[PDB]
Amino acid sequence: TMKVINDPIHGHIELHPLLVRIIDTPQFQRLRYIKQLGGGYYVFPGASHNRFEHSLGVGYLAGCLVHALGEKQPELQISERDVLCVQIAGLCHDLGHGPFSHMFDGRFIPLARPEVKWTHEQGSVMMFEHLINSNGIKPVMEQYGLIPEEDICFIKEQIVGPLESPVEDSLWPYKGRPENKSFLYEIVSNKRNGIDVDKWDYFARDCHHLGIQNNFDYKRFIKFARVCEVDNELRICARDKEVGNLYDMFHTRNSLHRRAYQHKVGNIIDTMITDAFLKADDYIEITGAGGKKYRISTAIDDMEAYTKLTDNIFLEILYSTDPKLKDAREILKQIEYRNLFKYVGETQPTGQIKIKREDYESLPKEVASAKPKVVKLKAEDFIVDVINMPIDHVSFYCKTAPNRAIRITKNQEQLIRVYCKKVDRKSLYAARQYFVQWCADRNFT
Amino acid sequence: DTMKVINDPIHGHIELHPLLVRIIDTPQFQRLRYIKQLGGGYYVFPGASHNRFEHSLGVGYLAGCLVHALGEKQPELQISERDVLCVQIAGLCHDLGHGPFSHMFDGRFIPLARPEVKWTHEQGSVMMFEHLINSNGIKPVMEQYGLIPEEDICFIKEQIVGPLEDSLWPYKGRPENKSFLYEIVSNKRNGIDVDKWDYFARDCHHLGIQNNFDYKRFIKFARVCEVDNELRICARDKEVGNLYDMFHTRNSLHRRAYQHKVGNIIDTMITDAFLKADDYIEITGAGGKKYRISTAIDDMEAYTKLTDNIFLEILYSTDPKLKDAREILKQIEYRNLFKYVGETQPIKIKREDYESLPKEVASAKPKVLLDVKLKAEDFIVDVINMDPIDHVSFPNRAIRITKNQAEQLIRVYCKKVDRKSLYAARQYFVQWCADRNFT
Amino acid sequence: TMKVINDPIHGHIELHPLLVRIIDTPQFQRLRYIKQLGGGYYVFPGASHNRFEHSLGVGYLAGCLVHALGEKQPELQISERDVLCVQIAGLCHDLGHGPFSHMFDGRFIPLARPEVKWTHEQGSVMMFEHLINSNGIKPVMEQYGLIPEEDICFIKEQIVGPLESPVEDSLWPYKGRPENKSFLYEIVSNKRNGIDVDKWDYFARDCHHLGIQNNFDYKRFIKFARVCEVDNELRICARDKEVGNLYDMFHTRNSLHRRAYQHKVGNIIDTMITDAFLKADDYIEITGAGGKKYRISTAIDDMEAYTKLTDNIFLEILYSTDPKLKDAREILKQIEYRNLFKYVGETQPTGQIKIKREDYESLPKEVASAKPKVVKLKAEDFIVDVINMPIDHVSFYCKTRAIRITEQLIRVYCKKVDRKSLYAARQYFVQWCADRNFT
Amino acid sequence: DTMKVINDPIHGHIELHPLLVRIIDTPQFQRLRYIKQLGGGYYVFPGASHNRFEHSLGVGYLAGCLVHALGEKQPELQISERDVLCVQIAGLCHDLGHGPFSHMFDGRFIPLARPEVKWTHEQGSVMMFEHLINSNGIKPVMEQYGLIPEEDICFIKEQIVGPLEDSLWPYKGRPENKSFLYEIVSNKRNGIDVDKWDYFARDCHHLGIQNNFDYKRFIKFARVCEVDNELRICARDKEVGNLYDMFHTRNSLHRRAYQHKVGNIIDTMITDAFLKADDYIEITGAGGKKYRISTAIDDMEAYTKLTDNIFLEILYSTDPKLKDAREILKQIEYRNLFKYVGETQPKREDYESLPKEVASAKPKVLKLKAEDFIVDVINPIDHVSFLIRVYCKKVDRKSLYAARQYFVQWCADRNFT
RNA sequence: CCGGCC
RNA sequence: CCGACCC
Ligand SMILES: [Fe+3]
Ligand SMILES: [Fe+3]
Repeated sequence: TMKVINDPIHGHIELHPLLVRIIDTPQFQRLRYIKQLGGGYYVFPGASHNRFEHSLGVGYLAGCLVHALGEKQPELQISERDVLCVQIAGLCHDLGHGPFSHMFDGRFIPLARPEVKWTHEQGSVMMFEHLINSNGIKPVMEQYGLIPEEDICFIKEQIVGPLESPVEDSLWPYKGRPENKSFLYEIVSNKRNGIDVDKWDYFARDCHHLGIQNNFDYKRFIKFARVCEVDNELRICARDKEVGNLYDMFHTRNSLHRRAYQHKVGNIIDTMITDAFLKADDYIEITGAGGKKYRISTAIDDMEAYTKLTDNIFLEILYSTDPKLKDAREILKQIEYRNLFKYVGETQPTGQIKIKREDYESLPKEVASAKPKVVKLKAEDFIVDVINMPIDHVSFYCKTAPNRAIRITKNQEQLIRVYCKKVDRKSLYAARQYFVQWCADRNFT
Repeated sequence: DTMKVINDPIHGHIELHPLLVRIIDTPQFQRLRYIKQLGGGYYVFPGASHNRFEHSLGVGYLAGCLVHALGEKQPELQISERDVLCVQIAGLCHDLGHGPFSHMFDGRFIPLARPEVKWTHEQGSVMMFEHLINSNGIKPVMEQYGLIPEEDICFIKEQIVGPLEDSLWPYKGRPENKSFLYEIVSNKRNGIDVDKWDYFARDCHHLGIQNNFDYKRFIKFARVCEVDNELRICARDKEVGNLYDMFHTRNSLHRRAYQHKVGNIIDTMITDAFLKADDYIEITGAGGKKYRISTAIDDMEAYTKLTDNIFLEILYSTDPKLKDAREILKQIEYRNLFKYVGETQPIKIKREDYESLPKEVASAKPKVLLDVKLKAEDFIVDVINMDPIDHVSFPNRAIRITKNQAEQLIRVYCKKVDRKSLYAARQYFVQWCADRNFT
Repeated sequence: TMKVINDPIHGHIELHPLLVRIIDTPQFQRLRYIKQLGGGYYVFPGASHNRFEHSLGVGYLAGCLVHALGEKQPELQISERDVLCVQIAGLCHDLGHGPFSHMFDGRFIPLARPEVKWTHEQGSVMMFEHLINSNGIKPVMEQYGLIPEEDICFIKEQIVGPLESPVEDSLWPYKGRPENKSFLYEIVSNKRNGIDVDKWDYFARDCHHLGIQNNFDYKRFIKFARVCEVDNELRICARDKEVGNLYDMFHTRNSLHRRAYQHKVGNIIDTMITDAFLKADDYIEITGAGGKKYRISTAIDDMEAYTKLTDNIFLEILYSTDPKLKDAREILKQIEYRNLFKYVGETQPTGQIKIKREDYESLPKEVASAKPKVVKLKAEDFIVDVINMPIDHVSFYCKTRAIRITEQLIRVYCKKVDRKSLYAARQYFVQWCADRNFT
Repeated sequence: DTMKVINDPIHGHIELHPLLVRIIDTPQFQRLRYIKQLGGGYYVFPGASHNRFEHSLGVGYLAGCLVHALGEKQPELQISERDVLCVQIAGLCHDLGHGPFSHMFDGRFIPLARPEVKWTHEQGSVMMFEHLINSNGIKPVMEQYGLIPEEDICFIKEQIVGPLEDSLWPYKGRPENKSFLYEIVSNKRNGIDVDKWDYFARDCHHLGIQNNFDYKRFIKFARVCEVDNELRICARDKEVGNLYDMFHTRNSLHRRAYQHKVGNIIDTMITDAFLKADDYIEITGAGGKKYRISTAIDDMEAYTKLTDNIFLEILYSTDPKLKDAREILKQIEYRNLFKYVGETQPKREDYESLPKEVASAKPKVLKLKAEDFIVDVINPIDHVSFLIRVYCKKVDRKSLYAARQYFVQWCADRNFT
């Protein structure tokens, strides 16, 4: 058979029934109610896109890029099973994300359970394993040509990376897929070369749903790629006559990152929503496997509970009558009545990074908030927003050149902000005083 | 204060006066953030996830632009501030009363569950606006900026709903001199209005429909003339071509919105699930009152807290009674969807006895001629009547030179998708069509 | 006075009365009858664009680029005296092109007068000087704030460069403007960075008239350009987020110069037109001032005669019944019946370049073409077309002072027979390759 | 031989049959390379430098595509390769009769020069095609590739102009059952043809105007049906908006380009130059006869060399007799043009003496008037789906108001207001 | 304004 | 595969 899904950004995205069966399942539709770009919802009016369009675009792009590379280089005779595994990994382009999208593994789960080491690529891999084990797809994976012993290892390594921690520079620590298909591990999720379909898809989707000028045209980049050996190792490389397209892509990436993903009021609302969701973690719970009340913070330990972790929790604070949920609803109401936290002051740290994960960030900030730097009163619960998170690409090899044409490498960490809302004018003066104190205190920022 | 500005993908920068901001900054208006215009179409159309907040902002912007263009083009209208504020407030209501899942709630859900209650979203918008004004103290601000609530609010409600009440000016908020301002946003007569234009533009932007319509030119070329006997806002320029392609795209995406096959079944399933879950989810009102799922329309204080979230309130529900109901929602998350048993074409139907339409369907589908078994309540019949181009186009008269040139499907989707029952369903559909009235 | 010109590429081109006075002269309408691609029209049916629109576009682009630099960087004191002066330099950057553009000085003049060195930039300078002295342009130059004694020298240096040859590396060899305006010599005629308005405009025009994809957009480059000091001097630099745009521009340049300016049949037709002019050089007289009869080749020595030397001469040979022009006319007729000189072979030797300009090129090629390279007989009527005519030199700003980040093709042509000519062409290509420094 | 391909900015690749190539690569067809499409409109639109050569190639391509699509779609019409080649040849040779500056030569010049002869450029196209066939030896090739000259040539000529001669099928090139092939290229009745599509597309390409009509879709949705009594080509699908946009494009092109005031003034000045230089320009025809500019239409040997070059051949002329003519050309060099004197609304040969009546009314208004009188009047629907301009020769600023008043008085007195 | 449709 | 070479 053959299914096809219409998406506005990548047009017609064609899928095969294994990919659909993984896709059209309860543990992916949860994404339909978690916005990919969360904190702009009350800042950028049009940025209401959900994870569905982002995942669809990533799947379409990965399929096109792996189908072009193999018709324009039919010397290795790759197998459909590998592409299916890569597509499964790609459909986890943002899968692990929970409420408020990237916040869940960005600023929610690490902030609430500081001792827990969890990342959303590993979470996506585990959720995919749960989907396989619950939805009964493995027998039909072996029926329709996939071997879990090697295909599952390949897909898991594509999704997460090096599963183990072997320390050997002159070795390939990836036994999931044989090196005769090494280039296949730079198509769906690559963090070193930077040629990944995810960035393309989410740049195009964010531009389409925000009305910003996106010039990049991935069709030419996909259509002009071949596998070439660079330095005793094989990498997928594009042609010389595309460097302007990738410059446009990089400028689109930077424009999207600096307009939205670090917006002032966007980050302020992100911080307020994240704090309100976090502070109610234990007493507004969902039930997982075995009926255990494994709360939102602890829901990372089980996938059955982790399924029901969506943006609804936000609303579940806004429309709740319980006395314990009072504070959350109150704060949300102050968000609705335009009593937002107005923000003033910014810095960037140069002294390596913080010691703790996020706990000590607030306490030192509150401490340094007060100082005798020449209004009245004083406070301690004032916010501290810490955001942590020229194409440097050498995959320009030419197909005609067997192992050359690198074009001489194409020729050539945290932002902290404050917010004071004591009074109409008193808050501005207090914010200036605190900005002075914190600046003189933030490790000589 | 002064103008605020909000960026939208459709109309770019939308500049609003302080009164419009005060209207926008309300819980009863920010509730619209979780109301998708295309609603259920999301489960079959990926990108159509826009919300009612931008739709309201866009309708307010379009109405302000229209009134400003009319004022600049025709100084003889003598536009004042009361008209501008009232028109903006009425414009920002282009879906104001819409509840959970918008047109699904009143087009298919509320009328199906309890046919005895009159539910139209314009009256709900009027009640919600009244609650907003009363709670938020809007009347003092309206006095503060010079507009008169006693007539502007009545005019806004009439524009939101229609006739205020002997075929002599049913609207009692404005005299006969402002005969064109009442069709800037709603325009129940002609069928082309700023609400439809703006939401067409936004739907085509977020759905992949190719919209060739340029609304700015139409706005810039508006003058007030006489059509038959009274004043009517007529398009000064000859935009017949543009509006031809406009109605083409309108039919394209209007019929795209009324989805077929998968979309219709998904919508019906969602509705039926809400109807089953009505008893197992409670909504709190004002004064401690608890109104059931369907009866929450009678109080605007409680209706302010009615958004799509009720959907989620079943998806996160654990009370045992809703169990079955929750499963039906699950039935659209996973791909085990039911197939539709056909469609047919036909006034004989109103807001009464529609809830028994499947029963008559059950009269023909079960126990059909030469048919054995396969009989149940599988009928989930859908009636979508709801509410060339044949455009009506409704300094000294005689210039309005007009140029030269129904029932929806009887769709009964079978709740049970059994493969064995497929042949029985085909036979039942043939018998039903050839028996009742249709083909 | 304020003129506006509609161009397909640049839209509305605004000009001021000095530019109009220069334009509406006999020595500019001469450009209107000279093909941009002389031998490209007999290959591309759309390439009928003339040098007139190209000059208009180049002048407009130069004016825009010098007008932006001074509004977004008002430290170099750019005045109305400078913008018009530049625009004039751009508008006359090709004023001296002869019949069939680059052919006239590319292959004709070296064949006709090998002892005289001629380039169409010198022709532009001489034609502009004649225009100034004859059309009374000095009074209106002085009327609109210009000093002809220095402005004419500045424009002439803009067209060609250093009028004199001073022996000093560390010197400013221009008498037009001091080094405080060095950037002004990087707008119309650039030899190092390759970013000049001339190339932009003629690339855009060739793309419009050849159906090629034009990715470069000069509007963004203009809007994001500033003057920056690189090596003790001022140079025009773009923004960092434009390197893809300039890569697209360079690839457009390469594609245009490998499709059209190196086209096989285009160059063959260029050679045929050149031969027809040569055979008719002695029998065609043009009369200037004083009745003096200057031939086609010698008309470069008088501008009054050189004005009336356009592409019409081609037709003036074709529609001629004079027996002495017979041979020339014959060749032109062979162009119409498409009896072109068939060509086989294209080699480039590694032994530097050709010694003479055009005379010794033909004779040695024909002579060496015959050898016992393992048909029969021999001939000497074989032409030899030798055409001579990567992003590091382009500098751009780094952020918001910033600095930069971190040749002879020879072809032949034999038109003997369908098979004999091919064999002889292969034999001659073998012989020339084995003889011309083991080419 | 083999199929040829020509690159055009409008239609991309244009594939031609070898017979079409043999027809094209002839002097009487390559003559179109030096005849401007818009003609005098070029001196008003610097980008409109396209010629009739690419227009003819494009019209041939469009007609071939349309006929091939009709043949493939509906086999009951029994369209063969002979019909396709004949339609293509009629497409390529539908404007061979155009003279210098295209429509100016017969719309403005011929009626003044020779009012006793009725001359339309379609007849010139027919005569030029006949001369092309006879001189270039096309008939052996037409016989070689399956065409039958005795009737195929008559069919092509009929497609160019129409009936050579009881209201019963006047055409004699093909039977009455193929009544739709006669309106693919010319289409005098319906008014939509490949010629109009191609020259609209090219005008919009070279003028900056927007082109909304996609001809490929219309071709792909074309079927032959019956409206009243006979077979007629029509758009089977409802491309009504596309056709309305095409007609809007037609109206815009006609209003802006073909009716520009300065364009008409340029045409009038070139026309006056030709009328003055008629007696003193000799063109060698066939048999050594010398045909004037006006009398070169009677012999195709002289008419082959009658192109826009004669313009330049007056501009650079040194004979004293041509002096006056050259001087009038000199005016365009300095943009000295006739000024506007007003507009008014109501055969070209009868209007040859028009200015005299203008001199009858402009003089002694409520000779200088005769001198300044340069009057050049130059004066969806039925589709199956699913003004006077007296250019003022005297450009005197003081006399401008008097000339305007005289023209107004003349118009408001004689027959108009 | 004689190469604008403001 | 001489008005193209890969649109
Ligand atoms: Fe140039
Ligand atoms: Fe024509």
